[PDB]
Amino acid sequence: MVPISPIETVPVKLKPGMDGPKVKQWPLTEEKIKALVEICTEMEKEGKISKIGPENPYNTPVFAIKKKDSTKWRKLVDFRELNKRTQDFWEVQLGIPHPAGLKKKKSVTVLDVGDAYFSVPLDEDFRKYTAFTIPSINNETPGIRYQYNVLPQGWKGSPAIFQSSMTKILEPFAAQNPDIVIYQYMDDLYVGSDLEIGQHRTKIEELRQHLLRWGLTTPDKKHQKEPPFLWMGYELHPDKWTVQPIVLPEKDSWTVNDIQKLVGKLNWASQIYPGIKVRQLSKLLRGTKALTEVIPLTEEAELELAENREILKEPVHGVYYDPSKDLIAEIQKQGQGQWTYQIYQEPFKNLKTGKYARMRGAHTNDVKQLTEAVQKITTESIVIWGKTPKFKLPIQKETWETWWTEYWQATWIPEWEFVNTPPLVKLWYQLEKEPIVGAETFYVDGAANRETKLGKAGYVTNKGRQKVVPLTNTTNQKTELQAIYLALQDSGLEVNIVTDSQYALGIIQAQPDKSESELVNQIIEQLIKKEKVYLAWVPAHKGIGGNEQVDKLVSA
Amino acid sequence: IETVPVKLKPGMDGPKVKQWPLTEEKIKALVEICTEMEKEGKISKIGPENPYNTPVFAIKKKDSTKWRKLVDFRELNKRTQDFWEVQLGIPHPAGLKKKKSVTVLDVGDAYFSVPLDEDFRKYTAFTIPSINNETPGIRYQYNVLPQGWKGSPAIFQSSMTKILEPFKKQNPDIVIYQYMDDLYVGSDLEIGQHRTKIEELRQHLLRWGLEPPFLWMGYELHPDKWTVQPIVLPEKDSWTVNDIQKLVGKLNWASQIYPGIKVRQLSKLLRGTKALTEVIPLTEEAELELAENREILKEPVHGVYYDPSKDLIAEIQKQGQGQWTYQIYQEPFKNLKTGKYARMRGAHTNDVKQLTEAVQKITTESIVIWGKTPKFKLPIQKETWETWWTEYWQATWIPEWEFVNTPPLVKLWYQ
Ligand SMILES: Cc1cc(/C=C/C#N)cc(C)c1Nc1ccnc(Nc2ccc(C#N)cc2)n1
Ligand SMILES: OC1NC=Nc2cccc(F)c21
Ligand SMILES: [Mg+2]
Repeated sequence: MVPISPIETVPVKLKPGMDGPKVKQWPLTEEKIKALVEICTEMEKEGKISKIGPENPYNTPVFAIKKKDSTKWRKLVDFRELNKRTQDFWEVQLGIPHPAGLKKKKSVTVLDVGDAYFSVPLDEDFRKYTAFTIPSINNETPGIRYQYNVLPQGWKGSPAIFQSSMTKILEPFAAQNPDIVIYQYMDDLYVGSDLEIGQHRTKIEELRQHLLRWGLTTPDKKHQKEPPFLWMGYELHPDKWTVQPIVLPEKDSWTVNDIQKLVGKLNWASQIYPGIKVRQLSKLLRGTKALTEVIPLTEEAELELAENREILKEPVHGVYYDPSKDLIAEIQKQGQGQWTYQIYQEPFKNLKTGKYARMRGAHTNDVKQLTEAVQKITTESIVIWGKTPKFKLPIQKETWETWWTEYWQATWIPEWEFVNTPPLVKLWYQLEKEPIVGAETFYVDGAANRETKLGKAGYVTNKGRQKVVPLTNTTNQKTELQAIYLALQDSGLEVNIVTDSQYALGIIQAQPDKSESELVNQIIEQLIKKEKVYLAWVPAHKGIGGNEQVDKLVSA
Repeated sequence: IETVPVKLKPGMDGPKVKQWPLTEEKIKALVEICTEMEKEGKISKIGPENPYNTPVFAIKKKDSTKWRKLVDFRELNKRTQDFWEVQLGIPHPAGLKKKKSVTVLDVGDAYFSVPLDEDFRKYTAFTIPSINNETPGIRYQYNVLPQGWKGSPAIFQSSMTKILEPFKKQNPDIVIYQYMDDLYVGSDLEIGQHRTKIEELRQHLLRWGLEPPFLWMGYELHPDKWTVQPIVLPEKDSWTVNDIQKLVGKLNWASQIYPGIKVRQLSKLLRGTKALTEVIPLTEEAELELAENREILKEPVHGVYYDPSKDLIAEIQKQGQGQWTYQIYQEPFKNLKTGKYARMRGAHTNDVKQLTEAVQKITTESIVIWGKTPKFKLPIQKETWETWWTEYWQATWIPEWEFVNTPPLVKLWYQ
């Protein structure tokens, strides 16, 4: 025989203070017991389990399940209880590669490593916790007791320890063969290269020979799986990728559940189909989670769906990444807080696409949303490609400069250029830095009675213009905004406005262009029509002329 | 050479912090650094039975081209037992902030000479990610005191005091304070003298070492010249209604800090409903009230004391044109330090880089004055900061921060 290197065991512990499982074995039919005994005799012959004496106090239940449409039974050891008591492990598969970050490959071969799995020994000191019992025929002898010597299927640590054991075996091969890539998924190794097929097949044989150093055999009759690969919802081909087919159902009426499934499909599709939208369809899911409830589709939701069906009418593919080329990201505004983007290197050949939706919030504006979208694409790009794309944005350079130099927060967008494709992001209003000479001055105020919710809003001006409006079902905050609105309504194109409302100033200084408050929206529409507006704040109740008078008129 | 036993705080597991996305250049740098650290025995590969993690990235220190590994041990530092066994603490030197020059040395390479307690090492686990997660992240843990962990200066302290005895005895007027991986060395000598004493100091550590990659550097400060921002009111010959309104607003705000501030007589100038740009003559009663307020504002704030048991809070405002104001306090309206920057280096078209530099300068001031870092209230959206701050960071510590989403009215008063 040829010596083989052992696979180093991973030391394993139970969580602190916990003991192993002691779970009752269910009674089984005479038929199932005979099947399990034969199954375990074979597993024992292969070294996977060993019989144990009666001292071991642990137990996990075992079942026999009929493999459908076959007379062959299959064994199932139910490790749910041991798994609760087993330590946590490092899970390497948490982040999965995105196809758009892969590199084109001339050949990709698959190798079955299912047999290696059972060359992976279980830590000797943990094996006792894996004990199980085949019940005896008629319960007239002790059940046969076994424990595992290898990683059990269904045990919490088996995926992480198998992957870490295979990676350690593979590392020297990969390091010394930088002209291939190797990826492990389930019981398969995928090996890709750009070598001419003869050299590529040579590397495969060399890999098989490396694996034999650990006694790991791979099937000669080469794998049936060949490009294209169905993997994690994608189709991988040698020189392009896409999502597996996206089929939106026809339906006469839609359930909560149906709409959740539809939105999930659209979201999946949006990584390569440009322009997908889900706002109106997601609006239908607001608040409710009665999975069987039917929701009428708004007209707006029907148009969104129809637009999506059209996008999905024929296949679209992405290209893979060429590290020798820059990455470009282009963004478009779609409306209703929705943004879409494409990432490419050569014109018209996207690596991937995607979308971004406005964050929930009271007030917002397009520049902030565009900035957030940029920040999201940047981070996604670092994950996939390790670098920030150059951005093509629908905002003039002068608009951005005006925005960031005057905005109260620090803000930044990385290297970008203007793309003149409507709709353009613009600043809808900008407040003055100084009081306006020659513009009338409006001193505004409002107040409300907390119990009756009656209030007043109004203004007085240096020209003697005055207004007070009685309001019902209102609050101090609302009346303070109503007063500013009235001043904007009744003033000329240039106006100075004096308020004592810290609330209103906080809103306006955030520079919204759209709000959940219809009063804020009305204020914004008035601001857009002005040529100049200066908003001045003063402290309340301090004897400030103008302010004192209007406060008196509105608190009456 | 023998390990100090280290524990986490009671009822407290190890850190499990996600690794954030790294650029290709930072990954390649970390792979090269960690391959060498591993050869030198400072770190070792770990297996999947270690589920812990602390983020890592890489920086370039001020004025260098070589990458430095920076581990973000903020979570591990919170979870690590406090170190009072030999000393309740190193009473912070109040004289350090009084020296004419303070030079900051990166001495963290010395920590690598002390082994870390074998039972604690698992908690220092970190991962070098791969682009697109195409290969398994490279997993390591420390075998020696790590840079950036709060235990390292504590455990090394005995060794450091002994290394420095000859220099201290020979130069008794020098203040030497250690904070995490930094050594702060303050003198009142002429800078050419000063630089030479600093180099004298390096040699003691080069000597003891027998090479440290950033020990040769020196960050030069001058705290005796550090400026503050008292409250000042305008001096004008022509006051508009708007000017007086802004003055009354500022004085109202100041009256929360200073008791005896009055605005009655100033408010009285505005009687009526006047145009904002109209000029108003000050009455005598108003000029007197204003003068009295000016005099109040020349005095210190009452009842301001530092409590070492409370967090320091730092607030920053963007003022425009590269200017930034800030306040450090523990209780509202009781500022311990205020200040203002403008010299924002190589960042004229980048707000975030400027803010990141301000955060580092304020932290440095905080370390020098109180020996700990403040919690920042940053005027930036979380997602913007988190995407970019690591690109501009040059310090070997990292403070805590939160985000300000509503514009503060008080920015106006610090202008
Ligand atoms: C992540 C991954 C999944 C699969 C396979 C998963 C499964 N099933 C196969 C491989 C080889 C990889 N690894 C890498 C790494 C770098 N570039 C590539 N490019 C690449 C991969 C497959 C095809 C094809 N056809 C084309 C290019 N793959
Ligand atoms: O999440 C997914 N993963 C893979 N394929 C999909 C297909 C349709 C919807 C969907 F959510 C997914
Ligand atoms: Mg009022």
